[PDB]
Amino acid sequence: VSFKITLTSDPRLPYKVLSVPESTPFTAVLKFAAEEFKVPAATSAIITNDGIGINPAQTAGNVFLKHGSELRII
Repeated sequence: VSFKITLTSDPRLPYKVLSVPESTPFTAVLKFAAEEFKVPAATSAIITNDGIGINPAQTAGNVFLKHGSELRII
């Protein structure tokens, strides 16, 4: 599965596209995205477009199924 993750704290709203196995934990996606954007992995969070936090203790496939592939990192 491909996630498009947008960093909102940079006003240009850069995004990265990440390819992740469905059964990989979403914790890994949060970590990778944080690394890609050079933001601290331990304080960062992935949210929906309404600002709701995604609990990363679930598979990437589950997150895609429930909330789609376009998310934001804060």
